[PDB]
Amino acid sequence: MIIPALNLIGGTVVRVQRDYGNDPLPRLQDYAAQGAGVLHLVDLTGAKDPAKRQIPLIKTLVAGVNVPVQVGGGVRTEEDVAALLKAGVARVVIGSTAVKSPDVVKGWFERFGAQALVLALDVRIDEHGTKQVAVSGWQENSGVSLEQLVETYLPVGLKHVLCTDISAGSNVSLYEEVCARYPQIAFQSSGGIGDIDDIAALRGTGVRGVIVGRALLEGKFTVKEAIQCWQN
Ligand SMILES: NC(=O)c1ncn([C@@H]2O[C@H](COP(=O)(O)O)[C@@H](O)[C@H]2O)c1/N=C/N[C@@H]1O[C@H](COP(=O)(O)O)[C@@H](O)[C@H]1O
Repeated sequence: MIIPALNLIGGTVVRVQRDYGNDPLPRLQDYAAQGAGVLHLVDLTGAKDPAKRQIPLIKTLVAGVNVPVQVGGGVRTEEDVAALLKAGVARVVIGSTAVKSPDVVKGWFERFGAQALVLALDVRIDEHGTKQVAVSGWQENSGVSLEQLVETYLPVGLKHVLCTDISAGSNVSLYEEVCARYPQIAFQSSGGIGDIDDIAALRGTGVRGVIVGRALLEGKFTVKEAIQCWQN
């Protein structure tokens, strides 16, 4: 599936910065109108300040579409997850916290269920060829590999994993490897999509979701054409 994405800062759509206007709902509705089944939102305001979590806006955007929306952005506490889900969010995307407190997040899986949580992994292939997990782009590796963290959450029923290469299209070999090793996990690719050929390159990798952000905002292609290429 194609997963259109938007980055939000105080109700503003931004390139990750560059402004794209403060009217995200018509964009999302048109995305869904072209056949999109899932949408993706990153709350950068809430990621910076937890008390600034754009819950009312998210609640409006969710109510404005007919498709499940997965939302992430500095999700730190069990209360953050509950608040987002209560706002109508389908799945909560968790990156940093899932790396720093695995035992706590594993408790979240037990309470909320694996259908409501998405494990986001920022991955850098280091000097040794290890798929290192990082909490952000401006910080060093954490000393934990993708395999270690994935197999840590498998006992609590891990299903959805968002994998971003932060070390030009998407890293095809990367996704081919991880999707084959963990066939019981629906992997989502993220970052790298520059044109329509980048989507075609991921068709046989085994990924179940392709997240596209910029390419849509810059008119490289439409969601419709993306889905057409994806379904071949
Ligand atoms: N400062 C940030 O930019 C940031 N901070 C966190 N995230 C993501 O949020 C999620 C949760 O992060 P935490 O706040 O829990 O650590 C993870 O997936 C992170 O990668 C961030 N990523 C934002 N942009 C995303 O990166 C990808 C780029 O795609 P492209 O346009 O097609 O090229 C898309 O998925 C975009 O939505």
